Amino acid sequence: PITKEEKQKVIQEFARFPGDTGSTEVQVALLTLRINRLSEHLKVHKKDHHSHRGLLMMVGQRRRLLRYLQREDPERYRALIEKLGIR
Amino acid sequence: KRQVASGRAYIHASYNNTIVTITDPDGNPITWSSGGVIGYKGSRKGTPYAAQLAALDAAKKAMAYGMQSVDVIVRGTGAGREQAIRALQASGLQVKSIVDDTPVPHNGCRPKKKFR
Amino acid sequence: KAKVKATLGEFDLRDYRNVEVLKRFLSETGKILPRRRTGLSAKEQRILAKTIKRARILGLLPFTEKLVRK
Amino acid sequence: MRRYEVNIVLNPNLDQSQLALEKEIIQRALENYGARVEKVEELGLRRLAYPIAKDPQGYFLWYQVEMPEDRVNDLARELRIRDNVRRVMVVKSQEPFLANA
RNA sequence: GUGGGAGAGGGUGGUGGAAUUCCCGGAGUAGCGGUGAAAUGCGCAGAUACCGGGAGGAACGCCGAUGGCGAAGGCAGCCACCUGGUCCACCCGUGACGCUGAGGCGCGAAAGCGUGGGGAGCAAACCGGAUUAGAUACCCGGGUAGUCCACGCCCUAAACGAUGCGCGCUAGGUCUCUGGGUCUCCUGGGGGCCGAAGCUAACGCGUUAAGCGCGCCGCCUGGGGAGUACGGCCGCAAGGC
Ligand SMILES: [Mg+2]
Ligand SMILES: [Mg+2]
Ligand SMILES: [Mg+2]
Ligand SMILES: [Mg+2]
Ligand SMILES: [Mg+2]
Ligand SMILES: [Mg+2]
Ligand SMILES: [Mg+2]
Ligand SMILES: [Mg+2]
Ligand SMILES: [Mg+2]
Ligand SMILES: [Mg+2]
Ligand SMILES: [Mg+2]
Ligand SMILES: [Mg+2]
Ligand SMILES: [Mg+2]
Ligand SMILES: [Mg+2]
Ligand SMILES: [Mg+2]
Ligand SMILES: [Mg+2]
Ligand SMILES: [Mg+2]
Ligand SMILES: [Mg+2]
Ligand SMILES: [Mg+2]
Ligand SMILES: [Mg+2]
Ligand SMILES: [Mg+2]
Ligand SMILES: [Mg+2]
Ligand SMILES: [Mg+2]
Ligand SMILES: [Mg+2]
Ligand SMILES: [Mg+2]
Ligand SMILES: [Mg+2]
Ligand SMILES: [Mg+2]
Ligand SMILES: [Mg+2]
Ligand SMILES: [Mg+2]
Ligand SMILES: [Mg+2]
Ligand SMILES: [Mg+2]
Ligand SMILES: [Mg+2]
Ligand SMILES: [Mg+2]
Ligand SMILES: [Mg+2]
Ligand SMILES: [Mg+2]
Ligand SMILES: [Mg+2]
Ligand SMILES: [Mg+2]
Ligand SMILES: [Mg+2]
Ligand SMILES: [Mg+2]
Ligand SMILES: [Mg+2]
Repeated sequence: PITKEEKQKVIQEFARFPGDTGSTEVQVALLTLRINRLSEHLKVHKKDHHSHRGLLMMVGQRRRLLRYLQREDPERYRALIEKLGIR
Repeated sequence: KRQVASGRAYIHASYNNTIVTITDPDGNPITWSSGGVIGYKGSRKGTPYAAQLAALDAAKKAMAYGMQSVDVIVRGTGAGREQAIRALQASGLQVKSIVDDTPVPHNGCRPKKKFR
Repeated sequence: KAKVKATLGEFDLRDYRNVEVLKRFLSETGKILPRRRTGLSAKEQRILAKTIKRARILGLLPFTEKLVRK
Repeated sequence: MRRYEVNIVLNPNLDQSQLALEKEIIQRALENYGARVEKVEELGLRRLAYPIAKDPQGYFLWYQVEMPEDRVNDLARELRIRDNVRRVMVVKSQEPFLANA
């Protein structure tokens, strides 16, 4: 799955500063990793529809945070999308 | 022509008939009777009287082979399921023990509309 | 009547290999006793049911037995 | 790597030539799948609750290992291949939940 | 975020015993079966009942609950991998990023359809036996599609809590599942029952609102005609909106 070893690796990479755990950049990074863990789990297991629902909720939440970043500070939005390869 | 003098006795009691088989301690049968072996023909076979007479007919057949000790097995529920046992204890055959081995599935097969 | 947990010690509810104690929780037949007879809690009985089924597949607890009465 | 518990029951009629072979075969299978063995408990001849393979007894084994998780089902397939090996049940280790404490 | 927690939540593979059917052998005679009674049926080519062995498919007894999970449909052997949702303790981080949601897209019991498998039990149609005034039915014996699996359609329902979603507010008592706690109890999050105020035509609802409010979507305006006709979209068809 997603162990706390790999979790801390992402938080410390996308933190705006030491100690930051809940920035919008950190939430989108963590959301994006679980996207790629599920999209690869859904390449196989194409008949798993109840897990398919959770993925739509994560995509909706990821796009909900990016749409917010777009409005406030568009620069950090571009530096984030370019760093995660989205859109 | 066997001289067993000990063995098992199975009682298969249904709501439509009650039938008794007498065997040896390995399972192979010696004689047997039922509600139809005696004169009863139709629904009268599922009655306790027929269940009693069928039990006693097999018991006297087992006396021919010399049966004295008898272990009793019972399968199924129905009229005369108890009257056959009570007939077997006083049939001269010293009843050793009585076990109920009615096969109950783990919900494996779909029953007929009757049983649902 | 006494209950199973009442007359017992401090035991591992997740140990499927301890037949001596799990034989106490089976009836005369191989069936699993209801909560009214085991004196267990809701969460305890759920764990016991799983650990009994494990012991059944290991040949340690019987699936079903024969009643000697009637 | 997670921690598991292995239960193996084999034909309780083997001599020492066959028992050492069957068990060292289980050793060789664990080496190929990366199973670091932590402790072992061998019960042996135990009265079964129902006939297994027409045999009323069974020789019991128990291993506690730590291995990669992905290879577990392929390890279960490798143990049942042996004819003498009869029961193979692998359970993820759990805490000893106490009752009537 | 961190640390914990319960669960038939899902998908994949593997696996266990009981039972039914059929085959093989052993043993064993005269019927079994079934009904309110019976008959078709099966049985001397040896059945039913009993022991042993084997094959195959499907469903998981007890635990089991007035219980748990899920958005609904719905989900019960066990094991493992992959995996979703959710809840509690800390008060750590971002700083209104929220709520609903016409379209769209995805899911959607059963039945039915296509292709290829599978086929034990059950079983529309149908083949028989009875009942009857008649039986195109209930009861009985057989039995195909199908029920199961893989892939692709089909989009309906008493899809029910006949109660859309989210939030705030408004006496409690009691039973319960699951967490935490200074663990007669307190404090959360669900699942039940009584019941304050109040609402409701009444039955009844009542901190899980049908109460007081607010935001948003869906929908209603007499019955028959009729969920029919026409048109359109969708569908291989049945047919659906
Ligand atoms: Mg009869
Ligand atoms: Mg083997
Ligand atoms: Mg599950
Ligand atoms: Mg599952
Ligand atoms: Mg034969
Ligand atoms: Mg004939
Ligand atoms: Mg004939
Ligand atoms: Mg003939
Ligand atoms: Mg076959
Ligand atoms: Mg039940
Ligand atoms: Mg329902
Ligand atoms: Mg989980
Ligand atoms: Mg703060
Ligand atoms: Mg702060
Ligand atoms: Mg600040
Ligand atoms: Mg929404
Ligand atoms: Mg919509
Ligand atoms: Mg459907
Ligand atoms: Mg279907
Ligand atoms: Mg088909
Ligand atoms: Mg039938
Ligand atoms: Mg029929
Ligand atoms: Mg009439
Ligand atoms: Mg007629
Ligand atoms: Mg209405
Ligand atoms: Mg409303
Ligand atoms: Mg507590
Ligand atoms: Mg719920
Ligand atoms: Mg509550
Ligand atoms: Mg009032
Ligand atoms: Mg009203
Ligand atoms: Mg009420
Ligand atoms: Mg409300
Ligand atoms: Mg309408
Ligand atoms: Mg009108
Ligand atoms: Mg219609
Ligand atoms: Mg028109
Ligand atoms: Mg039309
Ligand atoms: Mg067309
Ligand atoms: Mg129609």
